[PDB]
Amino acid sequence: EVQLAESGGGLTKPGGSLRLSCAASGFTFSDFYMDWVRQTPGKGLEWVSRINNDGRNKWYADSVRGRFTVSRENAKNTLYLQMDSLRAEDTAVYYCARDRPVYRYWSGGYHLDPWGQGVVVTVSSASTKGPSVFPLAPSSRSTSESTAALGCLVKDYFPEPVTVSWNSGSLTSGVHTFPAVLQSSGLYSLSSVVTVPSSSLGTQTYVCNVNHKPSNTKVDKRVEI
Amino acid sequence: YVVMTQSPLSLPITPGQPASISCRSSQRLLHSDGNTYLAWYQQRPGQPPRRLIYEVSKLDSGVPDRFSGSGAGTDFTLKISRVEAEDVGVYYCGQNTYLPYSFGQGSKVEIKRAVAAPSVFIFPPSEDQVKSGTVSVVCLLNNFYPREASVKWKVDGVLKTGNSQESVTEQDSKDNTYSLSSTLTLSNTDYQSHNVYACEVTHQGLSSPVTKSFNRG
Repeated sequence: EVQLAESGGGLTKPGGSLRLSCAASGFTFSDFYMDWVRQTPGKGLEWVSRINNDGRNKWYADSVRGRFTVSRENAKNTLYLQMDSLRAEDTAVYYCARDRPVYRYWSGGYHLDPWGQGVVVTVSSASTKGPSVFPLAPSSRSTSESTAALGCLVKDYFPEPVTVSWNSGSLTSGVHTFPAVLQSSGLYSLSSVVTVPSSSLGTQTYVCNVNHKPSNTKVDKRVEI
Repeated sequence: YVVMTQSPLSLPITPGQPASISCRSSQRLLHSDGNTYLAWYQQRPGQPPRRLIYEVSKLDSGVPDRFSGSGAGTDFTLKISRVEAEDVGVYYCGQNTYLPYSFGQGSKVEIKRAVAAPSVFIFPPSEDQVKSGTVSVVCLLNNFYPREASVKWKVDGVLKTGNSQESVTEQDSKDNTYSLSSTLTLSNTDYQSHNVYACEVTHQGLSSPVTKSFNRG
């Protein structure tokens, strides 16, 4: 029930501005310090900012001070990160996390727990581009091989991320969604596959649901033989 | 800045065995208030870090009892009593005694299981793709162990280099296997140039190479 729900990711040009949101529920938000933490494949986890429970006191990492500002609206249970003068190097997944609790007569320990789900911030002069989705279909061949594979190729999009589900998240067993690969064109591609019994092709329908929030696109592709 | 260093960045592990991860800080982590604010987190692909241990040895609510933490000063260790399938992932230590908060580089746990040969599948391009610019042929290697695997593309019986890319999942949490995709991307005209497309797979679990193929059309 303790939840942190992040929003506001996406693509911006270098020098631009973006505003992240972190909506809290399941606890008294005004009782806790909060933090922002970011993550890249290169530098790992990097703490970004901290704010105390009433929003009076704020702290920043050296790398973002003077460009990012943290704030909160306790009446709306919402934490914010205002990112100005964005740099190529600010590209990362951004998380919010709950920190120190404050009591009537003292304050508790320091924490990062729980964390929000994460939003991707990409800083780039390249333009958004939605994905081309193509079915990955078997053929009528492997009758006596009992399991069949099928999937969706999610091709030539930018930026990250796309999320792929199958049959609206009802089909999860055997699903493998691969990490995206950056192409020489500067666009991304990935596949999502799943294995099902051969006693299903023509018996039931399989649709991959591709969400690409940055371009504002949701694609559904039924995969057939 | 307090630097946090972990070891060993990778750990192969037999199920049911115990495992230990170390974390060293460049500065004592005792806080003015008497606590030592060193935490341990577990991260799975596509998810935020999940805290397991806080204040060196306190277990978070709902954390399996086989996780434990120890240490003091500048030396700390996470321990698993008996590793289970779901313990694969990347583990981080972090400190909250000093700003800026800082984290170790991460230690990836991999769980050795019984060798499993890949199920191989080849997917001919959907008719849709041809009338784009490029055409993508996908070869799938499903649910194998260990991770090392070799994929060769053959076009009309001739090896093809330089137009394929691989992508690999992380070790699965439930069955502890990997999967891999190899995608061959050709121009529209080139894909027309040839008739037969095959991917040949080599793996320790395969007594001979496995080849999957299709005829264009």
